[PDB]
Amino acid sequence: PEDLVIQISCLLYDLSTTALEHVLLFSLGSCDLPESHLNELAARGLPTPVVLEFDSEFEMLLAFMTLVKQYGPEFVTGYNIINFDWPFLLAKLTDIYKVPLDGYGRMNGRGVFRVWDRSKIKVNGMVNIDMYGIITDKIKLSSYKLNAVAEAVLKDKKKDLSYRDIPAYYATGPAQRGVIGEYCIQDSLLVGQLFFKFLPHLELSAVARLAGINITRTIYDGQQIRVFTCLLRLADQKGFILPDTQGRFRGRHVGYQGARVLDPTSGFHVNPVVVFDFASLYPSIIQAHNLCFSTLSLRADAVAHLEAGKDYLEIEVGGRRLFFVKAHVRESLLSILLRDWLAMRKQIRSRIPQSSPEEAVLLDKQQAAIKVVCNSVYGFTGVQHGLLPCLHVAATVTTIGREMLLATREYVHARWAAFEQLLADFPEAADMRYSMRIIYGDTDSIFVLCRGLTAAGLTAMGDKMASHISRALFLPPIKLECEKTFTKLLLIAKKKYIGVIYGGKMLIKGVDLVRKNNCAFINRTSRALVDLLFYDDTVSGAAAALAERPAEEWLARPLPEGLQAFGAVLVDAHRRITDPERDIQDFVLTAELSRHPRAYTNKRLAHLTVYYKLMARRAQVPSIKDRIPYVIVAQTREVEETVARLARKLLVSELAEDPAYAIAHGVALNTDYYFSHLLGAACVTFKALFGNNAKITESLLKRDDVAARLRAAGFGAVGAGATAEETRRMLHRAFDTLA
Amino acid sequence: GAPCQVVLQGAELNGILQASLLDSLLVMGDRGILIHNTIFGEQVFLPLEHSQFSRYRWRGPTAAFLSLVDQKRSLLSVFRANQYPDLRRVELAITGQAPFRTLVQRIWTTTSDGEAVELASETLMKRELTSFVVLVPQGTPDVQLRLTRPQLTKVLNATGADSATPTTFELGVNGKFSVFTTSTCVTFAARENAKTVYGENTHRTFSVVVDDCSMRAVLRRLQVGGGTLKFFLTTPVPSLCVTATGPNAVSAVFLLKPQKIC
DNA sequence: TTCTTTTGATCCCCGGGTACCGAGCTCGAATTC
DNA sequence: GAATTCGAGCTCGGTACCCGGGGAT
Repeated sequence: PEDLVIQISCLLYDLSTTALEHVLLFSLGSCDLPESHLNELAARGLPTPVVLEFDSEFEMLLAFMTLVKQYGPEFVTGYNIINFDWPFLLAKLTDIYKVPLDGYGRMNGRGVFRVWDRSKIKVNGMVNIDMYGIITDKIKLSSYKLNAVAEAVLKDKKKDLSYRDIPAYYATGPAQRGVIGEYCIQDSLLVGQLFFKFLPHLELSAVARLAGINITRTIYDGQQIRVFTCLLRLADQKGFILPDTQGRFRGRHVGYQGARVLDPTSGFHVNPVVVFDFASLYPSIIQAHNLCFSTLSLRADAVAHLEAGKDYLEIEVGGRRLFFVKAHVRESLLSILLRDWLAMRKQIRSRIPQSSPEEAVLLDKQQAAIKVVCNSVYGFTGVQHGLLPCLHVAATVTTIGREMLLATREYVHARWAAFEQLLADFPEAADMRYSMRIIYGDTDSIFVLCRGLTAAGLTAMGDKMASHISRALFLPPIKLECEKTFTKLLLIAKKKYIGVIYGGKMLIKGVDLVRKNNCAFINRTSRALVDLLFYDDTVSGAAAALAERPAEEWLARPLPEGLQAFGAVLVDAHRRITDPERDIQDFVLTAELSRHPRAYTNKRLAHLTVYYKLMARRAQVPSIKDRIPYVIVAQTREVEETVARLARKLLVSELAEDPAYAIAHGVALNTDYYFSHLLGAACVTFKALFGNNAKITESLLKRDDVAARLRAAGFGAVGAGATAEETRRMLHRAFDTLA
Repeated sequence: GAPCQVVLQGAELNGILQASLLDSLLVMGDRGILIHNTIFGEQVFLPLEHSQFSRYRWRGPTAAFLSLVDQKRSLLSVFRANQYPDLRRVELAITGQAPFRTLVQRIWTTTSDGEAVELASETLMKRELTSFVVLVPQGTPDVQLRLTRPQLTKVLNATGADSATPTTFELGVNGKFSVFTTSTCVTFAARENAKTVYGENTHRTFSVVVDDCSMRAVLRRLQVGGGTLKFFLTTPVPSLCVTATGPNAVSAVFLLKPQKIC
């Protein structure tokens, strides 16, 4: 009862014109907003803040809820309003003040006004769109604090007030309480800007309109109820009914066999690499092959009066023969369903330019929405103990996917093996001059390493190749298409690669520069290294020279004379890591909590360590899908004693402080760890240059105090740092000195 | 045959097989092969004279090979204790031009009836370094003393454990050779029974001092059977060399810090 | 008193852990120049 | 016995799993 709400900023926009109409500030006690803030508001055209003062917290919260009922904002938003703001307020209004919220929605009583911890919220007749969840799935950031999100999306360096500094302010007069109220209002102004950049209500309403669910189920209930409702509409038309099974119902384990990931020929490929890949692969399989529940036959009798291959497909899935009858016998509900979505997918994109500026923005959020339904169909069938599952359909989809990946690879290897056959198919290869070998693939893509062909017109012919393949091999809705051309590619591992698309941009795919784990320091230097490798010539030459030797020969020989700048970056980073300014925001790792800290079995993780350190100090405990930032502090006899107190060489899960603490208490970072992980990221990427040997790479990246004392002991050098005659004469001097 | 050629048929090869030393460096040239390695931070050498091969022949500037062929195997692993039981012979043929030579090592095992099967599964091929420099010892020592297995074992027992306790090979006047430390001390007579070492230039007293106590580990790995203990002090940094008199001439130079006094 | 759902699989890599296991690597004591 | 063998016994990384977990594709 003594940890009370003090201020409630509340902005009141108009959803249609996007115009901020009212800026309300509820404030417990006096609040005089600073003039600078008032003038920034009037300067930007925003309404003047209507500061409302209260005596007691109950009156403040009652007045906030009174506005919620009278104004009845059809849409509510905020930042993290489902994990902190609404739970805090409702816990107050129900635990402490015992107010029934069943009437503070849109119904006058007996309505739902509840939170669940995704963590949902269901107020009746009020669509709560928390921008925290809207931004975590539209931007990849390490930290999703509102200041980091504001900078990264809005280009707005905001000033945050930390909750530790609010008591010192609130205790002072109204002018500091007004400063708190200013930081409250500015937070909500940033969230309004985020909402009107992303306009989540329009995209989510396009999805709600198309699925058949209301908009709150669209925001909250997941991907299966969209598919279930769309399927239910189709079924009820066709004369079908969807059984309940889940009504009776409730380790890296899998339900059926997924897709094929071809083995990469890892390495730095400086030749063109055309990347074909299927457009909407699994939906196109479901439509091409007429996969459904209503078309499946496990038993070869249902199709005993139909031609094979002409009226039905027959495929071994999971070692079970499965018969999927074709359309013109029964249109697979899933195919029929997908035809509409796939038609809209391309149709909208085509008429986006043929629309008003506002209508183009509409087709932006709206079309992107029709892309979610396409991949949602595949997951519905293969969810075990989910609504209306059929793992025969899902396993058939993936089985045809794996067959098609291999069928495409064999077609490319058989037809276009020699340049004469390539020229026979495409005479425009004549001005593009060989070998053409798939060097990698994934569920749908294939990376064709086109040697002897110029990268210049290779995508323009790759489109024609892809049409050739898709015509020769696959059924009409399926379509392979040349989507990239890398002029350089570094095939690191299966789902890892870097490469510069033709005459253009760098594509980084799962190599920990695109992963939210690392600290900005390691990411910054790793990016510097890959930019050297790809853009900076004379390091691409040295790197492409590294493949002329097997990796272990570089452990003996001096590396080619170009790669020196590639280690200058590392050397600089070594300097930069020890330097005692080391602002530790560069050194902040993160990790997502992702389940209750009791649902872990491996409870020796750094982010769990710091989660409990935060709950121990009564700081702000994170939420189940938050990111938990942490530093690795240096192992010090005090830290050792403290960890054993809360219970050598400590683990990195026990040197797991959080940055706020580690600045406040000036705890110093673990230089050993952070540099070993800098070199670890370098090794993980650049093992592809060295035969994928992380060991050799590590050694060569970590590559005096003997030569010094030898030159001091009157040993002359014989080799590099002298003319060849000088080395010979000194070698004479040695041989006669020993003899 | 091919230009530079080092052949060990039997009956001189038995001496070389009788003579850590795998991740080494092989500095071949005139006057023979030098096998250099670094163990624990010290420089260990194993000279192999040109007369000490069934045929040694060299044309060109000296060549230097890393011993680890393709980073596991070794050009000296042939000469190991029991790696190839039935071995008789090795040839080392070098063929190239001065910045780029390569060396090949073939193996020859005995058969019945005087012939040899070439184990072509285990021949080795190395490329000359194409850039190198080594710092070999030079000159001759100040005063050198020959020792034995029990003698040298006990002097190595006398020496320190870590950086706390530096050791000192002082030689006093009229035969006071001494290898001490604070809490262990050993001493011999120097003649030009059981503590009477032989040597030459014994008048050259000193008291050398070492700060790094890796001598014991270093010289135990090589399992030296007692040999020469040579002191080198006319340098800013004195160095002590140790050369087993067993089958080999494997030597090891240890750096004695500049605090030279008598 | 307190909740009260949702796509699928594949894949690399790292942190924390275990478990061989060859390589050295000296000791310890039968067989012996 | 004094060297001397490989013989038997220690330990000391090395590598690879083996695994959970992050977080890509």
